[PDB]
Amino acid sequence: GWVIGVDPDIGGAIAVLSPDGSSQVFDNPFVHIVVSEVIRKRLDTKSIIQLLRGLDAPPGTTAYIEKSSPFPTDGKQGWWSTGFSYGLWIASLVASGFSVVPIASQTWKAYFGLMRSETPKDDSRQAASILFPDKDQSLKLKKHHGRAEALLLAAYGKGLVLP
Amino acid sequence: GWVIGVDPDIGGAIAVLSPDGSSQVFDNPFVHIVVSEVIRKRLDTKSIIQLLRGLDAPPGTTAYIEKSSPFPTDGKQGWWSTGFSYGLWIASLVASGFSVVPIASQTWKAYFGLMRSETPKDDSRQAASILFPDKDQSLKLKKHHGRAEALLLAAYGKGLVLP
DNA sequence: CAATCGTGGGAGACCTTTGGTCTCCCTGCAGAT
DNA sequence: ATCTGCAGGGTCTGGTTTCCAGACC
DNA sequence: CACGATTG
Ligand SMILES: [Mn+2]
Ligand SMILES: [Mn+2]
Repeated sequence: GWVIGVDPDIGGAIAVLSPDGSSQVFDNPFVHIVVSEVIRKRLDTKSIIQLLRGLDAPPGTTAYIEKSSPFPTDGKQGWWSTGFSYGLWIASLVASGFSVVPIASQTWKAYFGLMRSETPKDDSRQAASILFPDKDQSLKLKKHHGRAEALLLAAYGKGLVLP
Repeated sequence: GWVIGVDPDIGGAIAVLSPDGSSQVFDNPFVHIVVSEVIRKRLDTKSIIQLLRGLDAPPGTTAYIEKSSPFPTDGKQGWWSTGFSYGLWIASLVASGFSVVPIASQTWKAYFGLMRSETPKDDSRQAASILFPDKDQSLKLKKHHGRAEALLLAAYGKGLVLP
C-alpha cells in the first residue's frame, strides 16, 4: 500500500507513495542558524513535523530511512550533523505514527544495480525518473539527487523494479 | 507554571517542575543495540515519546535542553551520538507539544555558581539536592549526575535560586 | 549493578560464507558562474 | 541560484564587546 | 560526552 522514504540529510527529501501509484517528494525543510560566528543549515524540526502530520499515509505506514553512515575520514562536524539529522527524522517519524525501518544505502543501490557508478548521483536521478515519470520534471537538477534517494528508498520498500 | 529540563545524553534525564512546587525526574530510556559487531547504548525513541505523552505538563510548556557541544578532542563517535540524542530529544519534545529552549552548560552553571569545580558532577547533585530536597535520595549515587543536570536546567528556566 | 579510568575510536551487507571483502555517504567552506 | 571541488574542521557566553577570553561536555 | 575496559 502506502510507503514513505526518507533521505534524512540537509539536502535530502521525504517521498510518499500512495497505493494508487501516485507519489509525492518534498525537500527536507531547513533553517539558517548561527554556530561559532558562521551561519549553517540545520533541518527545520517544526516544519518536518507539520509535514508528517499532513500526509495521508495512515498510521503504521513504514518509513524507510537511509542509515547515516559517515566515513571514518569525514569530519567530526559531519559526524555530528548526520547523527543529528538522523535522530530528528527518526523521532519525528516515530512521533507521527509511522513505522521506521533503517536501510543501508548499499541495500537499495544493489537492489537497483546502482553500485559502483562513476556518476552515482546522476544515475540515481535517472533511475528515479524512470520509476516515477511524472517526477522527472522535478529531478533534472544535480541538486535534486536527494529527492531521488527518497523516491528510490520508497521504491525499494514498495517492491518496484526498473523496466 | 510548568517547566521541563532535559539532559539529552545517554546518562541524562528529564525533569518536570509543577507550579505546586513538586518535581519528578526520569532517567533517559535506553536500549542496547548492535553497531559494528559491538553492543552500545542508545536512547529509546518509543519510550521517550510515551514518557512525554504521559506528563501532566500541558502543551506549550517550555523544555530547557542542554546544547550538546562536544570537545574537538572527543572522537567522531562522540560527536555522532551527542548530535543524535540532541536531535532525537528536540524532535520528540516539539512533537509532544512543548517549546524547546536550548541552554548551554556554561549558562546554568554560572547561574548556580558551579563553574570551575574540581568535582563538577558531585557539586551538581549537591546543588540539585539543595534545590529539590525531596529528590535527595534520587541523587545519592555518582551516576545520578544526569538527574541533577536535568533538575538544574529546569530550576534555571524556573528562576529558582540557591539559599 | 556502581564506580573508575583514559583515549577519542566506522558501519553495513553479503560472499569468499563462522571471517574476508568490499561498499557507502556526508559537512563545511572556498571560489566558480 | 546552482555548481564544483576538496578536506574533514568546536562551540558558547559575554564583555561597558567590534575579537577574544575563559569556560563546557 | 562516548566507548571500552576494569573492578567492586
Ligand atoms: Mn542523501
Ligand atoms: Mn549529562
